[PDB]
Amino acid sequence: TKEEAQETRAQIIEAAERAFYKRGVARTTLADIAELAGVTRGAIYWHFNNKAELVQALLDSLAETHDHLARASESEDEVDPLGCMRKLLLQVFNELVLDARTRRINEILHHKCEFTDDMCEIRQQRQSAVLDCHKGITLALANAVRRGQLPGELDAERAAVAMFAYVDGLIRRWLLLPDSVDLLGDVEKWVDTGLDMLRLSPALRK
Amino acid sequence: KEEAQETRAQIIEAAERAFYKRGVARTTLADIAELAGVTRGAIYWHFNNKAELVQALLDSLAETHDHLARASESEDEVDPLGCMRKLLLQVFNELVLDARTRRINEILHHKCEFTDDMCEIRQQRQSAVLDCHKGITLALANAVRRGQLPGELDAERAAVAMFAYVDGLIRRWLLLPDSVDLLGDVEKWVDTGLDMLRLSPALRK
Repeated sequence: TKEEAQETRAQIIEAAERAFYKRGVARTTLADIAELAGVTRGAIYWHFNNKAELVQALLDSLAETHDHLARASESEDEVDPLGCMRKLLLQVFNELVLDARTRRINEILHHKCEFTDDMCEIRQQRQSAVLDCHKGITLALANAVRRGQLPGELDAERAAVAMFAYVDGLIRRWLLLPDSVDLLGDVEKWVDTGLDMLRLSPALRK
Repeated sequence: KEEAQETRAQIIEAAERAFYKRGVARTTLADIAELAGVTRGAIYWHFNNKAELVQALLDSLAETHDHLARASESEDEVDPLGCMRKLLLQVFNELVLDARTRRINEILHHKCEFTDDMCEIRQQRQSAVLDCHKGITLALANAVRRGQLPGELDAERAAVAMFAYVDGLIRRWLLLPDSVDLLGDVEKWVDTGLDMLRLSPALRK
């Protein structure tokens, strides 16, 4: 009845994430996710071609929550684009630490999903995603410079890589050793340590 | 006889090729033995399970940097901060240049799952990071003492920040080599990371 297909998909997705978190992506099959989703076998192949399409869905969903701050950080009309970036990072960290779903998915993508020459689509998927994410980050920086919020001579793309790298690295750290990083208690410091890298670093300028 | 030393080297060498090509999850020791041209008896002599083999590749990264790391960790070293810079340049150089080191980092980052069906994997990376962390913090506490980093700089946090950034950049470079002239701009990349520690108000107490 249409709501069926929609809820069945979410039912697959939510079970892909249980399976993947437990067994890793490499040895979990579509068929195993279907049996776990309590979904008639053949169903899973209507909603997802391979396992990679299913991992990509998990990764795309991570973007939903942050679309608004992200899209604001990227709008030239935006008044406080570095202000939106800041609140974006805050939120990314808050969700990471607060949201079981979000954390599970990051743990899957960071620590439970091999890139194989076998399943080439996985790596490629990640590449395209990190590249999209990079375009986004570079824009917002470009906006923050234009508004006089970042150094005028900042290298927008290098500062983006720098920034993504520190955020991506911190997330992985916290996922591996949670109790070494008060990610939530000290968010502001963590977000600011990084934004501090972007507006105060001489290396990062041209 | 220490001919054990050669066959062991050919197992490890073969484990890199197989884990790299096929990932850890579905590569068996019997798979690696074949590739290594050794017997399953031999491989299982040297390695009880894959988790020891992976641990082997992991452990091997440290060797090259031992001197430069011990240097920055020495309270008696005058330029602890310059040792850490030179150590990071070295870390980045080896990654770009050394097929081996690249393949191993690639295996660790992109090709090796933490599955509690193999919990030693995760537990063994936790240990190397917590160790690596005490080594970074010492390098920092020292450099703060020699008037190289702020006096009020939260050392343990700086250390996490430093590590995240490096780890983050290495992983970005493996995923997308052509967006990080890791080797041509290494100094810039290393210094972007120092600048953060030395210049960033947020990292202070």
